[PDB]
Amino acid sequence: GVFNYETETTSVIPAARLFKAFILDGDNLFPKVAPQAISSVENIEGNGGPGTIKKISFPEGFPFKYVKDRVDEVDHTNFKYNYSVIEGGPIGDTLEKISNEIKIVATPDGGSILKISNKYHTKGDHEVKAEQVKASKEMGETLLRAVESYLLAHSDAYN
Ligand SMILES: C[C@H]1CS[C@H]2C(=O)c3cnccc3C(=O)[C@H]2C[C@H]1C(=O)O
Repeated sequence: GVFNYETETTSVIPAARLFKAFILDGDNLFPKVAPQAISSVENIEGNGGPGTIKKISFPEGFPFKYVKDRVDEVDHTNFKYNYSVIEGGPIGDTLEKISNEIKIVATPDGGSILKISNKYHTKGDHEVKAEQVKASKEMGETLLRAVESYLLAHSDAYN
């Protein structure tokens, strides 16, 4: 099956700045600002364009050791990022991949919202494991909030 889980996260950070930092520079920021969520991010192949593979490692204790993610598309002006989880972590058993689409939109007050869709490709009619759905929500919050906090503490970053 293909099962879609969506999130709408409100952020006080303006959209262009948040896209530049959180989406396009998380390989740097995530291990820096959220080491208790992500221990390292390593480029595996590619230069950041479509088809680029990276390895995200998690600190010891988490159920998973790593995932490999693939960049699908980046739309720099519309603040849209498409990427897939293709190996490691939850990939195995009845789950083949997670296809993700993130879009950051400005809000009237000058902040932003992140529209997040995670589409899980599972075997047949097998559902996504509830623990995965939960862990994904937790990770997204930890990472976004940590980058937000960094941006608010460092006004000269990503202007
Ligand atoms: C670097 C790796 C980190 S995990 C993940 C993540 O949890 C997340 C959650 N909510 C919105 C956006 C995102 C992410 O941009 C991605 C980034 C992901 C990747 O680019 O391959």
